[PDB]
Amino acid sequence: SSEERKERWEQGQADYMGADSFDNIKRKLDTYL
Amino acid sequence: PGLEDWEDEFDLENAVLFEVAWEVANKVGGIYTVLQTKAKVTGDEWGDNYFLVGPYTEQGVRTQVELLEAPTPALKRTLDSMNSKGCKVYFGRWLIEGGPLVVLLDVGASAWALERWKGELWDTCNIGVPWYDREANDAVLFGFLTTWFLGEFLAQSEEKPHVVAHFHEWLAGVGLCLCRARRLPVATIFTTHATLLGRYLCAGAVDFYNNLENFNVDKEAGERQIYHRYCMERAAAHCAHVFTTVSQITAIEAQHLLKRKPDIVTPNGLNVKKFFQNLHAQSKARIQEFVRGHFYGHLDFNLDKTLYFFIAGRYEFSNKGADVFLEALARLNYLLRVNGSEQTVVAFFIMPARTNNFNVETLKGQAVRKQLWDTANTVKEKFGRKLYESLLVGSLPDMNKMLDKEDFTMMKRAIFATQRQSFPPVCTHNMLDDSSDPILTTIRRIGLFNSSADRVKVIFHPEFLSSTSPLLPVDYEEFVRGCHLGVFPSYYEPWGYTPAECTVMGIPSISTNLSGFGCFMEEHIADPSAYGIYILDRRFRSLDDSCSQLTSFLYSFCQQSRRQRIIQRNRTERLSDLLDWKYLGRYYMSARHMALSKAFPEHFTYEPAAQGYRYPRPASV
Repeated sequence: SSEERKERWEQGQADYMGADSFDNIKRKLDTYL
Repeated sequence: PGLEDWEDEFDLENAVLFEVAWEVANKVGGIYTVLQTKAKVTGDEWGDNYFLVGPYTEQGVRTQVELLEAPTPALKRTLDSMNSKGCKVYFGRWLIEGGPLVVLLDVGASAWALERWKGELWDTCNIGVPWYDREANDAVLFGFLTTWFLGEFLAQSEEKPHVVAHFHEWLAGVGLCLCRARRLPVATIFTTHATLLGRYLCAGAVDFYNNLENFNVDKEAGERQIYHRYCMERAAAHCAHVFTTVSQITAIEAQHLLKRKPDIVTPNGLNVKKFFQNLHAQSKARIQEFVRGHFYGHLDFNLDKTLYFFIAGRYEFSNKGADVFLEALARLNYLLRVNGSEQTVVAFFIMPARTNNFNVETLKGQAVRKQLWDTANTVKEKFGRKLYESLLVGSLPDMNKMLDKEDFTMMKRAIFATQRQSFPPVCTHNMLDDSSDPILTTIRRIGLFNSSADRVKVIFHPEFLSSTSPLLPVDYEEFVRGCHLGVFPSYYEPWGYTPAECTVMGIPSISTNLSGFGCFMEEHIADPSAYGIYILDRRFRSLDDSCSQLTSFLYSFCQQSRRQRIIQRNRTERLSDLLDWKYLGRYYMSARHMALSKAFPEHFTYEPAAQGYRYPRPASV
């Protein structure tokens, strides 16, 4: 997880249906907004 | 109404506008022209506090940017700093109408930071670009460089000005997200000129707009290996004080794909000074000479009753609606034949395609028209000299003796050149793949072979119009001005640049409510068809029913009198002011004011468009 998630992103499609979905991205972005 | 007086109550407070786009000083799309033509009004509103942030490219600086020294000590200091910190940042003046200052960031020069930046990106947005995506990695580099420049420009500025950063695609969206993550004081606009998913979803899916809510955007981007690009665009839209689209159709797509309704729509304006009836007459004469050459041996239709329709732009068969236009042209051919009309419709398809060369019949027909024109001119000058000589001696010409043996030899040679049995070619070029060409395939499927019975002739010109061209020595603008009706029944068109330019050139055009320009005109003109603007309904009609409506539009245009067509062209000429940045810069101004107020509510307060740019029923209809 975390770093392994980053490596999965780099190699190919991440878990866009799961953890790497845009829900987690939107949360980690809303923290900045 | 002017642009300087729009929202004049707003005081920018010596704010500085950084407009960030991958297309700044490098033409890689249509947004390059948007930025180029908008730079004039943006610099009028911001003076030299306006910076276009682009990627450095050797061609762009060679051709378009005069490298300069930063006018202010803050800019010079930040440039020197980040140039000493392993980046290669150029400053210059973009040699365009506005003369805007450009900060160009060599993304390649700073690729060393990629891994620490993209990892850093993953530490702030959970977005990780795959290595193989050159454009996504370049976007990450450009965004990190832009956020670096903004941070080091605010840091290295004693006054600490109010910075409005306006990013223009997902390529600048990374820098937008980093501006929000670092929390540095930047009022951020995100304009999306086309949703990234929209392209794939329109091209692949049978129906895309009516299924917008029924799309799993994460999954849909996932199957197409562009999940990171989609996430960058959606984070830019999410991490933006103001979110903007160039169109209301793009606004709908962004609502259902980027999960944010644009705070405002900023239609692509145009520098209308760059671009009607006498000029149209000359261009129509030139098109008529081309048609005379192309249909040599087959000029059995009245050319004064001939209408010139055209569809131009990129050769995207379904997105540009060339399929719908061809279906409607077949149906209109049937309508004009069964109704026994003497009207002829030559529909031009100016859609570039891989072509080997001009078709032999096309170039030969142009040569035949040139020969007949020269023969007629020579015989006409001989006849005119003889007639003037005869009238000078008080003698009435004896027409039998007027033409000599050499005149008859020249004219018989011309007539011999005229004979042809093959029908005029549908295409003016040699297609590398005639069998696989969608336009030619559709034309041969629907039965438009430029036969004498066909009231609709089709001329596919699979190449851009150029003056240097031998076949048509006319550039695109002049040819278009010579046409009667632009037809752009686009399915996917975030903004209609071709229909917008057609309208600015004063040519009645058919667009769609699926196109940004079509939606913009439909919402700015009470009766668009009165103004030469036919809005085909492609959202709420099937492709077959949209073809029927397009046939109705084409037929009603054909059934107008020359007086009605002139009135309609006068109205479309009037429409040009809607598409000027002098009006459409209002929306960019209001977006920037909105972003300033959102990011700095203490310093700026925004007071919420088309006033003075509404076109009700023409008084004369």
